[PDB]
Order: sequence, then structure tokens, then C-alpha cells
Amino acid sequence: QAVTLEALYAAIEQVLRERLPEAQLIGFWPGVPENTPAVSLEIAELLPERDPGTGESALLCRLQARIMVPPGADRQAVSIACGIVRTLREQTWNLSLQPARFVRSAVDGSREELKSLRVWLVEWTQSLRLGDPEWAWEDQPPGSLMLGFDPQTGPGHEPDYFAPEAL
Amino acid sequence: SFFHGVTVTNVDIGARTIALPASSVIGLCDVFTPGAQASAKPNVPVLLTSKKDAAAAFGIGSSIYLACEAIYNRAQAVIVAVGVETAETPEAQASAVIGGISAAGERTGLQALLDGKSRFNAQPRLLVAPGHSAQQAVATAMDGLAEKLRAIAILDGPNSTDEAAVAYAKNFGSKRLFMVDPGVQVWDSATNAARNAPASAYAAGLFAWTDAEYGFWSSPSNKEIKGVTGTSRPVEFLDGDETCRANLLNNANIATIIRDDGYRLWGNRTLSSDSKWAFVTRVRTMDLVMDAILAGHKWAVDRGITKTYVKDVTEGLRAFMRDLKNQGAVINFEVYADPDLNSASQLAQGKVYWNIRFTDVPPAENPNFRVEVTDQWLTEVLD
Amino acid sequence: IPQTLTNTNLFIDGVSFAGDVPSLTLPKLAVKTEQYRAGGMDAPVSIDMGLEAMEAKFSTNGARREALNFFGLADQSAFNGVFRGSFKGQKGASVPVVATLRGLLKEVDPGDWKAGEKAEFKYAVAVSYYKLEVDGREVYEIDPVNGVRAINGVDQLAGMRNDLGL
Amino acid sequence: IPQTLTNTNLFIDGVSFAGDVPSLTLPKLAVKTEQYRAGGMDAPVSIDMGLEAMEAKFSTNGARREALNFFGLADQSAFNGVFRGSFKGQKGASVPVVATLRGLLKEVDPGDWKAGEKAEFKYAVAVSYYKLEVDGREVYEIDPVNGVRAINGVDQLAGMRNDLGL
Amino acid sequence: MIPQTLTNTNLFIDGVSFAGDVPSLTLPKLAVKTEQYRAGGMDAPVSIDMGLEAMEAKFSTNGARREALNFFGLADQSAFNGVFRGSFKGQKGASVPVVATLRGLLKEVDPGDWKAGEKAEFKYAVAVSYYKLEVDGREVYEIDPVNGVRAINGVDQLAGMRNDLGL
Amino acid sequence: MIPQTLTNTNLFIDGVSFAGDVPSLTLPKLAVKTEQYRAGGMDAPVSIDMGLEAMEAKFSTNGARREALNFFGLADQSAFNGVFRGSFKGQKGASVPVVATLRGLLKEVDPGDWKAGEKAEFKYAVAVSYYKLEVDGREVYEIDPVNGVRAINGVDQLAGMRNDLGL
Amino acid sequence: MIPQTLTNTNLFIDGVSFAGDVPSLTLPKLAVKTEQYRAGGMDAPVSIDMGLEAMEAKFSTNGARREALNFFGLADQSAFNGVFRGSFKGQKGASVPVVATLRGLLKEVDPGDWKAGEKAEFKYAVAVSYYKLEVDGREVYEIDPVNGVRAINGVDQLAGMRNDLGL
Repeated sequence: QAVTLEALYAAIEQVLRERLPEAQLIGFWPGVPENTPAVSLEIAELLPERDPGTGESALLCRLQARIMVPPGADRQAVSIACGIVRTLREQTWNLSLQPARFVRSAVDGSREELKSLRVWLVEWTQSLRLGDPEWAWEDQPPGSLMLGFDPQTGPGHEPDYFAPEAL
Repeated sequence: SFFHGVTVTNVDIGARTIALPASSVIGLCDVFTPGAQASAKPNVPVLLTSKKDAAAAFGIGSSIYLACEAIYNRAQAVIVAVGVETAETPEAQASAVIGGISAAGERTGLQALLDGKSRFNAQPRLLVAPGHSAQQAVATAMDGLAEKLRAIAILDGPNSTDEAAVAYAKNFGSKRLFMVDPGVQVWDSATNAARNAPASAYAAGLFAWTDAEYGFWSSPSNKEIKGVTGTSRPVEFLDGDETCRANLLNNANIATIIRDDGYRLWGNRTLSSDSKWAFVTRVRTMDLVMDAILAGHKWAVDRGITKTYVKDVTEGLRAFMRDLKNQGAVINFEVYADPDLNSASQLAQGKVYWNIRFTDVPPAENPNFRVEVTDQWLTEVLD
Repeated sequence: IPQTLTNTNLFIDGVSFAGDVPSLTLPKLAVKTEQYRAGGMDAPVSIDMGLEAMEAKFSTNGARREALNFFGLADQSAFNGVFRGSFKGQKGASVPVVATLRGLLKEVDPGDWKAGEKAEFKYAVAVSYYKLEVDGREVYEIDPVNGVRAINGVDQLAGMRNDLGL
Repeated sequence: IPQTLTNTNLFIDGVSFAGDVPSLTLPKLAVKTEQYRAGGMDAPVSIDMGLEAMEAKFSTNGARREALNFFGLADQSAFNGVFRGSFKGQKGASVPVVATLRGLLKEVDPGDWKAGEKAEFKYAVAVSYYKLEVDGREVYEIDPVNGVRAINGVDQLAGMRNDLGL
Repeated sequence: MIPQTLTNTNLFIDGVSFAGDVPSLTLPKLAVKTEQYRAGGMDAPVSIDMGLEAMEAKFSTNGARREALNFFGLADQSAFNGVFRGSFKGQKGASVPVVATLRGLLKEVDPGDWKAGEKAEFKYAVAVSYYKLEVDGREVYEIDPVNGVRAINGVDQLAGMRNDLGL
Repeated sequence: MIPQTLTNTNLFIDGVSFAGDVPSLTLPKLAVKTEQYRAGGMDAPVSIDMGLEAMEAKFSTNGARREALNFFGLADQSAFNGVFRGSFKGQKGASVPVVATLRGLLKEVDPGDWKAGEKAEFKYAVAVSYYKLEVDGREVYEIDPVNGVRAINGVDQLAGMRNDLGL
Repeated sequence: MIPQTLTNTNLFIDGVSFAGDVPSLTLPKLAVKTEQYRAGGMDAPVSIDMGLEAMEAKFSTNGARREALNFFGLADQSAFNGVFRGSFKGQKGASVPVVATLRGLLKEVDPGDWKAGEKAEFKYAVAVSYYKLEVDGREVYEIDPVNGVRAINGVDQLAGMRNDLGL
């Protein structure tokens, strides 16, 4: 029914392994740039949105992809980066979401270790309605309604009438 | 083949009696003889709109056609009628009018008018048995057909005197039966004879006429029947609390037909011992607003109205009650939350009891003129 | 204490638009006033004449077919709809406000379609019947025809229909 | 769930403007209402009179000659055009919306030419025939002449043309 | 005094309520047939009352109110009966009713121009004979032309000149 | 009652539909030739019906509707036949038809000023003889001048004063 | 039918085109001299055709169109010849021409007020004798006063009452 963040992490890993065979390893929280064409997904920031009228909390998450590559293969990482951007134009990751909004793609300087020097941040935002809807007003089912009249009114004699009856 | 170009014909048209295209639906069960001309099996229902279907589905030598002409002289309605096959024994003729589910998937007699639903979305609102309502076992099953349909049935007292009719109607305490006693003779345009019609389909077209014009809330009593001559026996209405024949028939709740010819009806009451639902205009508005609950439940069940059911039905009911206040059918309308709701866990789990009160428009029965002859203004004029 | 709204639901004919109704505007109720200065006065007093018209403007953001199909019907007061809301203030006492209305859906406005944004259709209903219950009991009940302008239970035109015979 | 639009195509006479149509605006459909308060009422009910006019405003960004040449023709309803769109919501179920229209291309507006920007011509068609199919089946079918105002299949003026003999 | 205006209006014809389509009424303009009179020994004429003149009471509806079209030009003149109700709410709450019973000849049915997108406005007119206006149930005007009844506020203003003509 | 106005309109002339160019109609103003009557023993005159007066039924078109220009000033007066249809939709859906069969002399073709950038508006007028208005198929007015037919709602209002003139 | 209006206009006088200065025309209002007729045995008069009346065909120009001022008040009445052309384009393309040949007396030159900053608008008027309107080349009106020619749609409507006066 409703979405979960673990349901979101599994489907973005799932589709990106199909479309990118040159990307050897697309993990959602890995480390250790063990080999050349690696892509490490992240989470940058999850922000509020226009709250819908139910119990779901609207959140747009700045999803983030980091394309790890040894230096000297910068062009080989833009071709990985162009593969991610062409995905994000219509992609809902098959999970009842809104299509993801692409934000930017550029080379950054990480706080982390730089043995694999060249990394390309590819970040995008997509809205989430996490959680269950919550009903608040009235919980009176169709099985409970009796409709009397003016003389058939009172705690002495009950209004002997159901709403599903004869024709 | 065909014919080209205009054609003039020596022909016979019998004096056009066109009426208003009414909206209410009439059920009817009377007896005829099937032939090759009458293109209808007996115990199957068929809707009729004009006299072309009462001459082709049923024969003109019939007794449905005596009563379909009775409606179509008065108000063009939609009659769903069945045929009872012709019997000779006076019980076996009436026992085929009643019938049952003797067939496999078919009801035969009066019960075949239950097939008005699921077939055209047009139930009968009136139930007519011309002449056969003098027998009790027919009239008691008119009640049993009215309770299943919410459709007031027009009965027929015997064509004998008043005490044959007042003492006939003592066993009826039913809310939906409406009795018209004095039989009506109507002079036929072919056989030179005042045909003694049973006079219960004359009131059926009148109820169709008042619904199409003056509405259902107006009591269909002082309205004029057309295409009609005098009654089979004369009644009268005179004043002074005497034994006059119209007052003798209202107090035992029988309609009467008053003036020169079969002009007007006279009954305002129905055959209810319970004086709350004595007026026919109250039972026909009660059985109309009980149908809006049904269509207000069918609309509140096919769209998954789970948590907001009672709010969807009740406001949708008051959408119909403000219509009746708009049309003049009611004066007060109020859908009340009754104080017989004991505890919150008890009431929300089951048994929410709400009410519907409405003050129907009372028909003006017995206006009263307190009349004088004075000496006051004799001085001012002469002097 | 102020009342932050928390929950929002809109019905059209029973179908739950709980969720994608981002904006909704109830009709502003305006008395038809008139600046009236007669002889023995200087500043104009204002006199009621009834209400003016009532437009409610919600804006769903999908190609609906469950709200689109109530445009241009042959009968007014066929679109009805029921709003449900929930203001939450004063120690979690969420007051249930409902605002059920009725009338002709007088305008369906699809916005600019710049190939990639949301839908955000816009709607406007010329409200005839308007019923606002704040915390269960009645506040505003405005039926224009039959003159049933009723404030918190009492009918302010009860003295008028006795004069007019309605 | 809201419906983010994904694909946009515009035809004029069959020629694919798939691509360079950055903005497009379907006609807002407005019922010709009238604030009507008669005798026995206080608030004005609103009564349909038909629709008002329909302008659709797309804005291509090239010197076209395939959309320019439908301005000022001697016959109205010669420019027709067919829009095609695709809202995508509820687990990739992209609903195909088309909005085919017809009418006089009433205005061709070339913008400011500040020597180095895009073109961005602007257009406006006084729509006569308007047909909106959301997910295959019909929603709005508005033919002004012959009075064929039809909502989701049923003709709301079927009772009118029998009265007028059309 | 309180500021008191017209707010709402109603029209009955033979009991039938026009609760849905009356945009306008017009009560009959009661005017004295003033004959200005300057004679020997005065100036600046003094305007002797000669009597009233004809009393047309226009109104209009914009539907097919056939129950109002049936009363045009019948054989029985003064068979159109009808009241022109109307309530004046004032400022202090309770509304003061004004009703106006009419009895005359519907001498004009004026269907408007049908501009196909505007209203209809079947403008009517009744040259009334009988005329009775009430205010809060209290009598102000009895105007009966034939048999000489002009009763202003209940007291008959032609009774002194009716017991000399011998009517 | 329901709020009910005019929405759409149509005009036929000898069967030919004017479904494309009629901006306006005008039904004939039915008015009684009222002669105000004050006599001895009354005041405030009582307006005896004398009969109707002439019934011009204007309309206008703004095209070259030559099928409407051919009926001007023919040798056969009362050879212009035509109906003035029109439907009143009300508020509760189903529309109430109003048709008006005419038979008269097209006594006026008034072509408008041709301001070269505005409409045309060929304003017409028919001094009708025969006149039959219907509402929802029900009869209200039969106005035939010659041979004395004034039938209001089907019952003839001149039949009592036609079997004494011996017509 | 198609929606069809007036778009453009032209005026010729003795062949000379007024292609540059005609802001307005006016075709002559063809009207029958209706004499309303109520006699013994009827009511609601029946409007016998007596003939037409005078046909002034106004127009205006706002330049010094001396070629239009030369035709005022000549010795030869009915020497002003001229057509009032005009095309009705419709909706489906091809335009339906309406021309109107005139022959009358230019009985009025009305120079406007010269407010020195507005237009001129020399308003004219021709009391025409001869009058021939065409629609798409097809004849509708021949109105010749003298020698008795009223030919509606080509068939002469006074020929039956011209071979009895012996004209």
C-alpha cells in the first residue's frame, strides 16, 4: 500500500543495476572505493512540503548519487552521470511516487578520503507520502442507521425502521 | 409494397379525447379472452402508453380495454398491466387474479406486478383490480401487494346499496387501501348502451392526473373525471348532519362520485383505522419519502460510503425534504437526532436512531360558513 | 490559542479526495449592504438586503473524471460535495469542522501545461446550499431558495416567510 | 496521488510539433452564470445560459510557417490542431489525455526581438469545437453550433434540441 | 423611527405561489385626478380632488408561468385575483408585512425580446378594480371603484357622497 | 417554484430552420384595447375589455437570409408562416418548450446601418393574424382575428359573443 | 445554417468607387404602409397592405467627395444612380454579395459639426425611386414606384393589379 524508505532504497538500487552495466556496484550506503566504476548513493537532506489533508507527512528527500572513479577517467564518469540524468526524467521507481526532480550534477570535494580522487555528485529530489492516512471525524458504519417518523418517536417505542428494506 | 404520393381515405375517427402526458405508473389486473388479435400472453406484464397498445396487445373485446380507455380518457399514463385468463367459477376467476409462484420463475396474477422493478425501473404506484375488488380475497391481497410495493391500491365496493358497502369495508384497517363504491355507467358510442363500468379505473387516471398537475400533495378528491356519465346509483351531498348518502360513505372511509355525471370524487380518507394516516395525501408522501431512503441507501452503498454513511444518507435525505418544502408538499421538515442514544460506544457500534417529522398540507375538508341575517346595516341604508 | 488546521478531506459525490486537494476556499459570506443615510442622520447606516452570491474554489491536481464530469450539467445543485476539516487547538481538542455545500460547478480551469510540472486543475462552484457545522452543531445554514438563512439553529428569516407566505 | 505531466505533443494539421511547444493553455470552460434572486429568496442562485467563449493559447518558439499560415483565413474552424498529453500518476499508469480542438487562430503575437534570445511566438485560437478525452473515453465535447454540449458521453442538450427542433 | 427598506417580495395568483420567478413587481400608482382650479378672488390654484384614475399594477416573470398566462383577456373581467406580498425588515429585527390584494383585468402580456443568452422577463399589467393594501395586518386602503368604496384607514371617505346619490 | 429563465431560442419560416443567424426575437405584445370607464355612481375607472390590438412580432437576423426576404409584401397577406421556438431550462434539468406559431404579413424589412466592421442586423416585423403559443405542449393562446377565435387555455372566450352576432 | 455577418462594404456613384471614404451606409427601410383594420365580425386588426412608403437611403462620407456633392438637387430627379455593395463572409469561407442599385433624388447633404480634431461625416440621404437588391447574384426586390413594379423574387406582385387599372 503506502511506501517505506526501505522500499525506496531497494527499488533505486534495483533499477540502476539494470540500466547501468558499466556501473559495477551501486550500493545505497557503501564505502571503500575498491574498483574503478563505482557509484555510491546517499541521502543529503529530507525537507517538508505542502502537507496533504491526511496522516501522511509530505517529504521531499534530496537523494544523492556519488560516482566514484580514479582520476584520469573524468569523461568515463560523465558518461555514467549522463546515464543517471536520462533516467530521472520520468522515473517513479515503480513505487507509487511522483516522478523525481533532477537538481544538479557537478564534481565536488568530499569530506571523506580522496584516494579515488574524482567523484561526481548527482542529486535529485522526489516527494514522499510516508505513513498511513488517519481518519478523525466520524466512525459510524453503514450497519447503524434507523429512521423513524413523528408519531414513532421516543424512548418508549423504538423507531422500527432500517435503511436497507423492501422495494 | 408501398404507395407514392398523397392518399385521402374515407374512414371513421371517434371524437378525439386527448389528455395530459402524466408521470405516475399504474398497475392493473382484469380479465379478457386471448385470441390471434390480442398479442399478449396472459400472465406476463407489459407497459402501455396509448390506446394503440390496448388494441393490439389486448383485444378491444376485453375488460382491460374497458379500463385502459378509462385511464386514457383521463390522463395519459404508463400502465403496466397483466392478463388473467377467463374463468367461470366466481372463486376460480378471483383465484387466478391472485395466483402465486406456481410457475418456475414467474408470478402469475396480481403478483406479476412485482416484476415492474428490475425490468423498466418503474414500479407501479397504483394498483387497480376493476370489479374484482368487490371480492374480499382479491382486496386482501391488494393489501399484500401494497405492503411489498408502497403503492396505494384502489378498491371497489359492490354495486349494491350502501349497507352492502359499509359493512363490506369494516374488515379493512389497512393504511394503503382506498375504496370507491358507486359504480359508473358510461354510454358507449357504438352499442347504444350505458355500460356499467366498475368505477375503480376512473379514479386511477384521476390520481395520474393530479400527480401530473396539482401534484401528489393535493388530495385527489374534488377533481373532475372526464369522459363519463352518471353513476349506476345516485348519491347526494346535502347539509345539516343528516343521513345523506355522501356523509354516510365518508365516515366509513369510502370515496363517492357526487354530481350530475361522474364529475368528481368525494373521498378524502383512506381505509385506515389509525387516524394518523387517514388522509390519502399523507400516505402517498410517506411512501414517496420512504422511496428516497431506498435510493439514498442504494447510492450510499455502491460507492464505498463506509465511515460517512449516516451523514451521506441524512443530508441526501434532506436534499429531498427541501424539495418538498419547495414544491409545497410539506410545511415543516426536520430530521432529528433522537435522545434515545444511550452511550457513545453503544451508539457508534450500532443503533443510531434518527427521526423524520413533517407536517403535510391538510386538505380543506369541511369549510364552515357561519351565516347571519342582521338588523345592523338596515338603519344606515334607509334613514 | 490559535487553531492550526491538521486534516483535510473533500468529497464530490462520496468519492474520497482525501489526499490530493491542495487548496480549498470556502465561500466568503457577504451581506448585501447599502450605505443608507436618510434625513435625520449624517453617517450612513448599512442595511441588509440578503446575501450576495457564493463561490467555493477548490483546486485538485489531477485529471480527475470524478470531478470533471460535474461541469455543465443540465441541472444546477447537482454537484454537491462535502468538505471535512479538523482544526487542532487547546490541548489536542481537534474540533471537527465540516462544510457541506451544493451548486453548479461553474468553471473548470486547467492551467498552463509546461510539460513536466504537476496538473493543478482549478474549480469553482456557484454554491446554492451551504451548511457549515463547527464541532458537531450548526453554524451557517444558507439555503437561498425557500429563504432558509439560519444562524446556529435559529432561522433568521422565520419572521419573513410568515409575512410572505412561504 | 498527484499527476505530474510527462509528455506533450501538439498537432496543427498533422505536423508534429512534438518538442518545441514550451507552453500550452487549454480553454477554461466557463458556464455563463447569472446571480438570480427572485421573490421568495435572499441569496442569488446562479443559472446556466450556455458557455462563454473559448480561447486556447499555445506559444511556439520558432518562425514556423506551419502554424503562422492559419492566421486570418477566410473560414473559421479551419485551424484545428490536436493536443496530446500524458499525466503520470499511481504506479506508472500514465493516463493518455488528448485535447483536440478547432477554430479560428485569432491572434499571432511575435514578442520582443532583442537580438539574441529565443523566438517565443504567441498564439491564440478562438476554439469552436473542443473535445477532451482523458484515458481513452470522452470527458468534454463542446460543439457550439448544433448545440452538442456533451459531458462524458451523454448530451446535456438532448432535451433542448427536441424543444427547438434541431 | 427606524431605517426600514424593502428586502424580499412574493406574488400569489389564485393561491399559487410565485416563490421562484418574480424579479419585479409594481403596485398601482394611486393618484388623484387633480383638476387645478383658479377662480375669482384667488390665485395659485388649489387642486380639488375629483377621484382617482386607472390603476395598472405591472409585474414581470421570466419563466413559462402558464398559470399566469391563463388569465389574459378572459370573458370575466376582474377575475384575475392576486396579492403583492412584501416584507420590510427594518433595522430592529421583526419585519413589517405589506400585502396588496388585487382584482382586475390582465390587460397586457408583454414578452420580452429573446436575445438568446439573457433573461426572458414576461412583463405583465393588470388594470385592477379592487385594491386593498395592509401594513402589519392593519388596513390602510380599500379602493373599490364600482359601488363607491374609498375607505382610507377603515373610515369610508365616500360615504358622505354615497348617501346622497342614493347608491 | 423553480428559477426558470430563457436560455436558447430558434426560428422556423415555412419549415426552414434559422439555426445559425437569429440574434433576437420578439413575441407580439398581447394587449387589451382598454377603454377606461368612469360613469355615474362610481370613480376610479374600471377598464372594460374591448378586444386586442395589432400584433407585430419583430425579430432580426444578420446574414443574407434571402429565405426570409422573400416574404415581404406578397399578394397573399398572412402567407408568412413561422414559429418562434424557445426553451426554458429551469433549474431542475428538463427544459420547458415555448413555441409560437405565427401567420401574418411581413410588413417591414429594416436593414441596419452598415458601419463596415460591425454586425448587419436585418430587423424585421410581422403584423400577425394567427397566433398560437404553447407551453410544454399545452395550449394557452389561440388568437385568430377573423372568424372570432380567442381561446385562452383551450376554452373559447368569444364563443358566447359569436353565437349572437350569428358568425 | 452558418453564422454570417457583415464584414466589408462598398459604394459606387455613377461608376466612381468610394473605396476610401465611406464609414457608414443605410439601405432604405422597406416598410408596408400598414393600415390596421378592425371591422364588424372580428377583433384584433388584420393589417391590410396598402403599399410602401418613401425610401430614404442614408449614408455618410468624411472627405471632400465632390463627386458625391454634385448630385444634390439637380433638375433631373432620379438622376443619382448608385449601388450599395456589401459582402457577407459567413463562417465557411466564400462570401455572399449583397448589392443594391439605387436611383433617386439626393435630397439632403448634412455636413457635420466641424469640431477641429474629430472626423467630418458628411451625412447624406437619397429618396430613391428605383431599388434592386441582389443576394449572390439572385434577385429579391424590384421596387419601381412609377409604372407599378413590385417584383418580389422575380415574380411581379402587382401584375394582377396592373392589368385592371389598365397601366
